[PDB]
Amino acid sequence: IDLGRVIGELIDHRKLIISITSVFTLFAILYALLATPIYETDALIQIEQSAPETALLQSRMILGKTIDDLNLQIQIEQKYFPVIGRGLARLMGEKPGNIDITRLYLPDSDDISNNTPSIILTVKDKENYSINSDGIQLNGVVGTLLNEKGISLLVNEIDAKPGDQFVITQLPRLKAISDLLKSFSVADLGKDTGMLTLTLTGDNPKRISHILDSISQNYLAQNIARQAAQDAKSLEFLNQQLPRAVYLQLLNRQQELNIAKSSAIGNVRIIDNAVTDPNPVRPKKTIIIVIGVVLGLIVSVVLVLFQVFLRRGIESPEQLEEIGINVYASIPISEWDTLLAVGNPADLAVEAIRGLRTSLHFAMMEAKNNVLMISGASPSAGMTFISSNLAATIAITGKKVLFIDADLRKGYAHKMFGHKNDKGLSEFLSGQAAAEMIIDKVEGGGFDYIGRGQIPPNPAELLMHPRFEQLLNWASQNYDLIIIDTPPILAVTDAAIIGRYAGTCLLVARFEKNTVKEIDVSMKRFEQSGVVVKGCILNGVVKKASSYYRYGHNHYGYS
Amino acid sequence: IDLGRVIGELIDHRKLIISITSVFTLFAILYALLATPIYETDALIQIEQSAPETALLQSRMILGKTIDDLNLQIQIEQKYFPVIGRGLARLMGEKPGNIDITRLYLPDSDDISNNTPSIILTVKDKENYSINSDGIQLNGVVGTLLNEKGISLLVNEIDAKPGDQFVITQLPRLKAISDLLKSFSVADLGKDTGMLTLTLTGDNPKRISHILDSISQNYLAQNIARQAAQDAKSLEFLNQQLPKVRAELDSAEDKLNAYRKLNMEAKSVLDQIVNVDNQLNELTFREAEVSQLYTKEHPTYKALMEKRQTLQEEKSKLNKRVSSMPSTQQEVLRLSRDVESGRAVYLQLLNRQQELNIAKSSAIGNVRIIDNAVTDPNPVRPKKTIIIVIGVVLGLIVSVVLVLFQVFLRRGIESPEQLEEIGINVYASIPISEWDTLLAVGNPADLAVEAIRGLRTSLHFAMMEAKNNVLMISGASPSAGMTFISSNLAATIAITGKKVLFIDADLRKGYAHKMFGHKNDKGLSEFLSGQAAAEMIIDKVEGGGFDYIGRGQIPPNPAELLMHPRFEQLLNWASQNYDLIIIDTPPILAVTDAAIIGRYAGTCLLVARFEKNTVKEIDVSMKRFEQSGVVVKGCILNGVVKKASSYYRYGHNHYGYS
Ligand SMILES: Nc1ncnc2c1ncn2[C@@H]1O[C@H](COP(=O)(O)OP(=O)(O)O)[C@@H](O)[C@H]1O
Ligand SMILES: Nc1ncnc2c1ncn2[C@@H]1O[C@H](COP(=O)(O)OP(=O)(O)O)[C@@H](O)[C@H]1O
Ligand SMILES: [Mg+2]
Ligand SMILES: [Mg+2]
Repeated sequence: IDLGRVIGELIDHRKLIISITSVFTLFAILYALLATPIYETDALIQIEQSAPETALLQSRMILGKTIDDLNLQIQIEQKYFPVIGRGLARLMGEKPGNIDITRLYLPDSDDISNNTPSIILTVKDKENYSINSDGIQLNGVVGTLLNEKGISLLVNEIDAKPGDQFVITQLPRLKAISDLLKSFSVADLGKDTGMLTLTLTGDNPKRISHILDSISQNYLAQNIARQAAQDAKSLEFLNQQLPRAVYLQLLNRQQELNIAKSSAIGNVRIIDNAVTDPNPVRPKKTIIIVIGVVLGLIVSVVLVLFQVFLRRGIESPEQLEEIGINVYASIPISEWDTLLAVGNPADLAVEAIRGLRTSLHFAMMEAKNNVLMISGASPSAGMTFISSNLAATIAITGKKVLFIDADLRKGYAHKMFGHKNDKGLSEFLSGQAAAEMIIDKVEGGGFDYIGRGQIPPNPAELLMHPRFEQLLNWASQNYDLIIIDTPPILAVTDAAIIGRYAGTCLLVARFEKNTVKEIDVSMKRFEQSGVVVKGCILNGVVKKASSYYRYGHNHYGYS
Repeated sequence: IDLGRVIGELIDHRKLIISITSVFTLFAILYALLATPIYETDALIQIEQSAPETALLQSRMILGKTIDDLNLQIQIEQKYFPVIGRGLARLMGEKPGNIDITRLYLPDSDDISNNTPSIILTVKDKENYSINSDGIQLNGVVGTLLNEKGISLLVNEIDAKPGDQFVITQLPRLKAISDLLKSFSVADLGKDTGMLTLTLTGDNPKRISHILDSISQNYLAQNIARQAAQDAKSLEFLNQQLPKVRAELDSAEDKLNAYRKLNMEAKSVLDQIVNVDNQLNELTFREAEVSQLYTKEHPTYKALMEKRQTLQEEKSKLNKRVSSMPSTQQEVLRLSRDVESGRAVYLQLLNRQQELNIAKSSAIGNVRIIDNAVTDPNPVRPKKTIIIVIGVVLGLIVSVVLVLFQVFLRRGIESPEQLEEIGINVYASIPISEWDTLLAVGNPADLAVEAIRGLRTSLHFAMMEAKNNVLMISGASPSAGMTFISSNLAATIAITGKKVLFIDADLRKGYAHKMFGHKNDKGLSEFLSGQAAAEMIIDKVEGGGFDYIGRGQIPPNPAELLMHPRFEQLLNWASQNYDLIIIDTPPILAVTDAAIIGRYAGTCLLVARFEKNTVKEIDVSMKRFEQSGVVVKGCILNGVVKKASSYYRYGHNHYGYS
């Protein structure tokens, strides 16, 4: 392998690479435009340590106080049925509706798994709404409280368009604490300084800043409470100790303790209250799209290498000529039940077949007779295509040509020539016909033909009859060329039975399907049975860039 | 080897790989969905160090206090008879029942091995239940205690459906402490700070949180009792009664020694009373501590009074049992009661003194519980996804190593190229025919019969310029295909209008007459042994078109018969009346009949099985033939199957065309 080979393989497989890469980048683009944006807010706290403060911020005490204060155990999600409804709704420019709830109490089913009771609220207008838990429909109004069916509910300031639905859950307090704690982080930023960077990420730009403000204020109040606890305890002790100079001294001490208790500035300071960065931190569109593109490229490349390394078929006549097999032609694909050599005589395939005719006219001299047998290794290789078209192109040069279809199993020559299906080759071989009633005329051809007739039950045993050699000996005296079409040789043995009476034999090898070892096996099986193969004919050739950077063009158009 | 070879081997062995991987992933999935989930709970404590506190929390002192407090030495396990009953019971949605026990005293068998006595409790209803220890059935009621056969038991609040069974064990105190300590861990989380992170894992989400709460509150109560005990008279109290209790213990020991210088019920009631007295003493200490540090209406204090009443009732029943026994028994029982009570109280006072003394040296201020224990509802074990991934990967690697072992241990023939390297002309390759009848007659359009027609065409060219018209088909190993090929080839040569004779010269295990329809009388043997004529041995195949000669009766000297000149006379006579004679023979590596016959055969062909025979085996067979004067013309591969590795090595080499 070298640069030319790999560039050729990439050029040939360009459709696969483009399709796969386009699919992966389309998926990446859809994900990057439908993922819910996640905003981030941060605050700065000053400590006058910072190792225990980090663990005291993230404790259930402070976070639980925040949860209780802000009613964060009532979870409201606007209802979009699919996994992409929310993303497209955001893309279409619709602002997301929201409602405010201050009291919720569900009947607390608390079954084995569903520990979070949930309801669905449908908005009818700016004031009224409907509620359904499990099909139980109720009606409610903003303002007036609801206590029905073991459900207590209060909704205020419904801000949405009618028809919207909201899933409302009262997730348990510990679940709310864990949810908040997962999205809340603290950093030290100096490894020694009293500076703490508080961070909170969430999908609502205002609510996350409110939550972080509440957390910071709760922490500050708690810290000043601990700082003033000692002075408050001392003041309480003095109050319990008060029963004249000692009395005035105790009064002064009590006043000083009052001052210290009230001031109580702790060793904690809020430098920056939380504000939300307006640019979402996730999803990161550029890195997502780059990952998609690169993943598509590497997947396409590995798939191309697998296909290249698993390819076994023939690529050029050089492979066959290495083994010692003379390739007499290379017939390309004709992209145009009719003979090609009559419908479109100016086709490229018919030009290649004319080249084959010219090669044969020199290869078939010094042959024991004028019989040519075209066989092959595998079915659907092009044996009948080549035989019929070659007979057509040899017939127009003013020579008499006979085309015998000795494929007594799946032959369709009579269909492709226009037929009188009676009295084919079989009826002659089995004795129920004469040599003169089997020969017919091609309409747009100029050569005779003998069809297969009716499919016999013993094809290979019929061709062993001496009637076949009698027919060939009679026809060799009335015609200039006889072309016998045969079944494959790796499938049945009819070809090697017929090849005893054929002066010249040629195999047809399909371009990508057959293999060099397969053709070698076919020629060895012919030569083992007493039939000497003159050569091969590659078929179904297509132009490929890798063949250019390895072999060359080997074909042109000239019109 | 290359990519084509390995891909072919993987495609050929795909059934094995898929089956093994499926078994491994099924086992992994069953384990991951049947394993008992393990939850984790944690607590946060503030300490005004923390290196000695970590070690003091995990000491048998604190943990033993918790074990005695929560009665963790009573182990209750619901009974699912198989090792997978629990998992499927949980999956089917059955809530696992539980029972509450506050008093359990088994007779303490205390044998060599079973140091943990156990009983089985079967629930009858919400109120009644049944107990069996060793087949002895008893009936008990929630509420009232049971004191029978030296067994004390108290169950409250049976929450299960009738028919359930529970194994109840009183495992020893050190075993309970070790079990709790194994799953309980303490960390500092800062390596310097005053925060302690307490962690406890277990399979019951509520019980582990309760246990961790008890541990944290016991630590906090220890330190606050320490700070209170500076002016408390308890230290001097114990310092005063300790010599007094020691003197009373010495007096009791001396009295026991003087009286000394074994009834089963006697010692049973004795140790039961000893345990009751220990429980009353430790309960008095616990009541004093709780009343000092808690309120009367607190549920713990009420539970303490309830346990006190229960234990006093048990003691009264024990005294009633004592009063009914002979005086000589109860005298020694009282002696042992005094001695054991004195010893146990002495040890308890030493433990109390040590607890106070260790407390007073504590240098930590007031402890501040920040986070009480809560249980994480998501189990921390088992980790399902990693288990399933490990199962998949293990299955894949096991399948791959078995595939390489099978590939590397393969020695049979793979393609006619292996035979043709050595110089052995392979004349055919007959595939497996998946369809006692001739194949060439029942199913003439079969693939194998097409291959045999190819072989017939090859032979028609190889058998010219042969000294006569006799063909002998032999082989290297038995059950390779000598008779299959010989009989079918005779069938396919007979239909071309030629006269064929088929002689079954396998006088040992031949079955040609069976497969053709037979007149078993007058086979080849009876001709050779002189008791038959050449015309009475020849038969007709029904659906064939050729004659045959069967083996006849099995002779005891087959190899010596074929040397008699009658055989050559028969062949010479038959060669003038027939167009082809096909002789079937036994293998050559097994017997020597083939090489005796092969002298009169113009052409000889070996049959080589596809995967079974080996190239060395066929080489040895041809050399053993040529050593005896028989020139083997060639070989015939048989039983060929299509494999991907052959394609990515050689190619297809066979097709269907119909
Ligand atoms: N170079 C070719 N260009 C276009 N069609 C071809 C070419 N070669 C073969 N074919 C077509 O593909 C089919 C298979 O070829 P055919 O010769 O008829 O089968 P077989 O070789 O088994 O007898 C036919 O329909 C044929 O027309
Ligand atoms: N290509 C084949 N396809 C299916 N069955 C076969 C094939 N070759 C042999 N057999 C069957 O396997 C068995 C062994 O073959 P056989 O010729 O009877 O053994 P031997 O060569 O030792 O006399 C027989 O039952 C035969 O029918
Ligand atoms: Mg054809
Ligand atoms: Mg046999």
